[PDB]
Amino acid sequence: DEVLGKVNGNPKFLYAMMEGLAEAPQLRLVIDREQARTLGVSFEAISSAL
Amino acid sequence: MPLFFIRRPNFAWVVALFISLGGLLVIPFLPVAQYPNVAPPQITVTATYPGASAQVLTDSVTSVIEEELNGAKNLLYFESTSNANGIAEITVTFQPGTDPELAQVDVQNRLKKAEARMPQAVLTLGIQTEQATAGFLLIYSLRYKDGDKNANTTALADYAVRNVNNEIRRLPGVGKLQFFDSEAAMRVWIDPQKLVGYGLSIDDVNNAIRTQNVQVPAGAFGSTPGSSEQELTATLTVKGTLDNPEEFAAIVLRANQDGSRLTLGDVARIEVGSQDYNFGSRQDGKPAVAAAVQLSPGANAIQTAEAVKQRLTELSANFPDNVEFSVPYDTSRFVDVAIDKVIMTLIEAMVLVFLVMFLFLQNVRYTLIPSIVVPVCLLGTLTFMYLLGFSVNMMTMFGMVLAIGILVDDAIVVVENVERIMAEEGLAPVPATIKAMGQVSGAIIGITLVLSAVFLPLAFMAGSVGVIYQQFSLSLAVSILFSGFLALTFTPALCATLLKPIPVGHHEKTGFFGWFNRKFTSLTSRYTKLNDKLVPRAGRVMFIYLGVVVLMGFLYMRLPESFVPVEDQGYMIVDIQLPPGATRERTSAAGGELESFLMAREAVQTTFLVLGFSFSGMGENAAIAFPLLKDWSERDSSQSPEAESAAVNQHFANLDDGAIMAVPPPPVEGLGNSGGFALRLQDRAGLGRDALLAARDEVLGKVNGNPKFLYAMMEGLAEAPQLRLVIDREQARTLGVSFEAISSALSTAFGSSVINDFANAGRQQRVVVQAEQAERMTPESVLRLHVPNDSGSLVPLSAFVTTSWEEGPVQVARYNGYPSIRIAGDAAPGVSTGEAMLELERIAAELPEGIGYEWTGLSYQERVASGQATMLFALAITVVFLLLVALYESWAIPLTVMLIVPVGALGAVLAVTAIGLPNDVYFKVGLITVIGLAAKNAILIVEFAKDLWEDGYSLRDAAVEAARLRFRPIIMTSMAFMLGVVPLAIATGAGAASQRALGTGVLGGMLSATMLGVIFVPIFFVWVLSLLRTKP
Amino acid sequence: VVVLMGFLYMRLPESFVPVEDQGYMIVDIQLPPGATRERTSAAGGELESF
Amino acid sequence: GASAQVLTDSVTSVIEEELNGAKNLLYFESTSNANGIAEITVTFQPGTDPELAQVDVQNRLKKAEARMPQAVLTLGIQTEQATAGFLLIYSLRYKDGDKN
Amino acid sequence: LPEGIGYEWTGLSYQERVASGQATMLFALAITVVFLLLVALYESWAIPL
Ligand SMILES: c1ccc2c(CN3CCNCC3)cccc2c1
Repeated sequence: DEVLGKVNGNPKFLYAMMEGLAEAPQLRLVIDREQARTLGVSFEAISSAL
Repeated sequence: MPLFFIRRPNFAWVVALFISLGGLLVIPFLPVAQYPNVAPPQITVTATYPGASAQVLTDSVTSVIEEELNGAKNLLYFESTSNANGIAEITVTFQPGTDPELAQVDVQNRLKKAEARMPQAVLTLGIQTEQATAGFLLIYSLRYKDGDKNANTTALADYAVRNVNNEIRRLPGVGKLQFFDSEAAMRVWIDPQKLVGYGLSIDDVNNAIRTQNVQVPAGAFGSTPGSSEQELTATLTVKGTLDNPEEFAAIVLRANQDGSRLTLGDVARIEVGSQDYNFGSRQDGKPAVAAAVQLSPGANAIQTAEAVKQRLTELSANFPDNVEFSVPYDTSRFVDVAIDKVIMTLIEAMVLVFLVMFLFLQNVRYTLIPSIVVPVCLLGTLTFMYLLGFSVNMMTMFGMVLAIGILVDDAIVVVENVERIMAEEGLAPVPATIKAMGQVSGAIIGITLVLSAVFLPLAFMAGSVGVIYQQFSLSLAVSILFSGFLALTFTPALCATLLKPIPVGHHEKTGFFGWFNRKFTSLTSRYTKLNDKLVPRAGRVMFIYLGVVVLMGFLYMRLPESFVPVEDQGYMIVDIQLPPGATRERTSAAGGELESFLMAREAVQTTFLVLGFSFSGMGENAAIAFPLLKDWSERDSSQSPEAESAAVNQHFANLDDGAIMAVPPPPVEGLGNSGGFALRLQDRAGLGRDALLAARDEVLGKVNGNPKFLYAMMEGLAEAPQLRLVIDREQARTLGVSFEAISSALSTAFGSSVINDFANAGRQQRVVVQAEQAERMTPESVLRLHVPNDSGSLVPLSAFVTTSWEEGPVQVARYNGYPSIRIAGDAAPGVSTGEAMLELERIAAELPEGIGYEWTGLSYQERVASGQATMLFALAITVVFLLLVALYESWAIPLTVMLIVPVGALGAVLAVTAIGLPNDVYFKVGLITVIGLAAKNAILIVEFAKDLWEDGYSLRDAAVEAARLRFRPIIMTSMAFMLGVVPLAIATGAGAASQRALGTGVLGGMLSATMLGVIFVPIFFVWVLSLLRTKP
Repeated sequence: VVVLMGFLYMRLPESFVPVEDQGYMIVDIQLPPGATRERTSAAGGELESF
Repeated sequence: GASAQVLTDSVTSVIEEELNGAKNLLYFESTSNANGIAEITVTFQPGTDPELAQVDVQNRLKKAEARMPQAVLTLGIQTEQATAGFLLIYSLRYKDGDKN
Repeated sequence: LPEGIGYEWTGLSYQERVASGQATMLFALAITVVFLLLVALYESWAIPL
């Protein structure tokens, strides 16, 4: 963003833009490994199922 | 053709300036290196089988790859060695001059064909093929300033891999970075006693690690094919792998419904450490790391070395303050010193030829011409050398320094002949040039062709000698080709242009110059009378000449042969081998004492020590040291590497823990681990390991007792006691114990098992599981291990395994597919290597039938060289004869001139025998260029002799006059070449052995070819034209 | 004349290769982060209609 | 189904790091997308035969193969020539223009 | 930019860089070679100038 602000505000170029995908919201899955294990759930089962 | 240029000087000027401009525009792409790829192209296979014995790895992995790599195009041989550390080494060697890329890809193709058979452990660890020998530019090292012993080399190695190695491998010119150490890895040090307490087996901990430390490709909700309604796809990014030891210690081994859990840390100590602990490196008593940087093909060395050093110093700014970098070894410093000295010799030889040029002609303008025509030839030499893809290495710089002499003669004779005509007839410069060049041009073409074809054959031979002679001879030949072209076209124009008229009759002179003119006139007249005195007695001079050729033969056959003189490379080899079964700590103590003593030696600037590696073989008992010597300028002869090696061997002769041996490095890199002879004792019939070792002691008894050899030792690891585990399979099974459980438990507890991938902040390293240091130090610890039965209890190992000791191979060596012993050594001082090879063949003939013997590397190439030299000489002689009969329109005149070369050979042989140097390659090429000069001399006499004797002069009068008017340039060029190559023979420092072997041989041979040739050649002329009764 | 030549030679903007009319164009369809394929298909539908 | 960062540090990182030092490299670009496709482009100096480039890159992918996940391996890694004299593109489409 | 952030050119920019680098001494070598051929042909220097 530093370089893009310094560039797009500079009239020496038509444009500058990330030829690349912008950051996106993600959904982290907080797996209590201990809780899942105590219920008898292997991490292998969760990983395979997901 | 020269007259064309005499009438049009600008044409010749432009052609010469053209070739010069080409030369100048070709240097910026010059490849430089120590030596060319003289060593054969070697590919080396590295297969890792953690915790597998030498024999297991031998018959499980390396045997299969060896089977697959047979019949590959361009094989020369292949060596394999399987060490107890679990690393297999297979070195496939090809004929020199074969492109290493094609060798590499073919070896990879055959490795793939083999890949289906190696165990899962090797495959998951990966098989690596690379190029063990190449232009390894340098080695750069990192070490701790404080010299703390407790320094964690793994943190240093991780810093080097993350920050340093990538930058250097990114640099231009470097074709491969060889990091010579391990990589970080979460270590899982399990305690089998805790596993016993918790009713857990090692497979349980492995499977917990395997399923709980796995990345999770969860995906993203709202993914294609998506509903026409939903519009918010997003990633699921589950965390699956573990980053730090704390997370790994939280791997749940067994959790109850109540809430109680068993985490990995409760049974194992978790830390980040080396993936592999086979090898350790030390630099000057401090734990250090190092990497081998190798030069890409067809690239400058000095520029690449400077780029690496500048990059590394720039990185040293971001370095941790406790760590410091240094570059102990650099192969570009030798080349920088070499070219800077050779340039100095070139300038100082130009000044010498200028000085004697002006001493003879006593006028600067006459002297100028060669000083301009010579570097033009040198620039053309560079352009053509680059065009064929040769490299600017020491051997081409000797091509330079001993070309300068044979090149300078063209200009010397041309300008000196034009002066002789200018003085004796006094014409204007142009018509005098016409006359002299008309006399000399056919002879000059004969020269150019005959020396072209005298070093053409030296370019035909194969082997490492093949490469040396290739470069050195072809540099010489291109030099003489352009020198002849200039003498035909450009230099005559130079005479027609730059020369100034002299007054008629101005032979009276003021000062010591007039003394010189008078004294040389007296010498020329005296020599004229001398010829007039011997030419009647030609049959009698036959007896002296035959004595000369017989003496040449006598000391030539009395001259010990050699491949290449050993050069002071500034480093030594010291081998650290302890008794069989030695732990790394004993080796570290031995290395500590060795490195301390090397500190006490002032001849050593820095000592680099390797633990676990030695050219004999890799193992815990084995280690190697590479002391670095100070620069030659800061050292004297008393601190030469050989003297320092003797000092160390005498010092550590009474070492109480193992053996320390100091061996000077082999002369040619990549042709072996030490100089001398390399012999593989095969068993072409399968007599068995014990029988092969029996033959080994047989041959070593028969050899070490023979005074023909300095020493001979098994370049390999001695047999070590082994602990065979007698597992009652039936008993273990009845208790409910599967063999799978025992095998898995042993492999994981003692051999360490790589479970899965540790995602260490972007690097995929491998979590390793191994038993605790205290729980695997003794044989009883093997018994204390437990394995699970079918009923869920844990069965101690000692319930069904009894340990019985026996003896086995810690290293197995195979050659061309058969089991072999690698025996190596050096001959006694003052004894030829060929005689030692013959003695070894004789002794090996006494071996029991079925035991084969095979030479390898240096010995094999010495063999092919000695084979090829003879018909090389023969082809050279027959071709020079044929060209001579072509040019001279006769047969008698060709034999007349060919009578000259024994005198040059005699001079070279007597000089080298007086100084005692062997019959190395450098002396051989010095001899051939001396022969070339003598042939040039002989033509320079005899073409004018023939010209006179076709003009009506009497045979004796024609010969004597020809010698009289060719005497001056003869001694002229002789003295120029003298003082041009005198620095070569007196050379000291880097590469000095090669330069001295040149200088002494060339100086002696050319000394005889002048002092004896100038007298004998007219005698030969009159004899041959008399006895054969030749007619004009 | 030679000075004039130099003066507008150094005043001449450099270029690699002039852009040729290749008969095709590039149009990029990038939606906000986390966009399902269906939104992109609707955008492409409107683009292709135009 | 592997995220951008997972594919980044699990597959494309290993191949990327291992292909360094290859003969005639001019640079190499890598991009890892959430779709689960890793994209690595290795560019060589013009005038080098792309047959030798292709074979060397395949030989290096071979050294990399030992580390990729089982999913990628069973699905397979593919190396080709993204830029070449692509003569044309030919297409098949439905006349009726049915969306379904 | 803050120290540690490196910049690099790729593809078209890299080629434009090397082209702009080579143009000058290419022109120079062309001029010197034509001069040399011209002095060869004309048996003079003044005529080549
Ligand atoms: C100092 C340190 C290493 C040196 C090497 C490396 N060696 C080959 C590869 N295996 C390790 C040993 C060769 C030659 C001179 C050296 C000098």
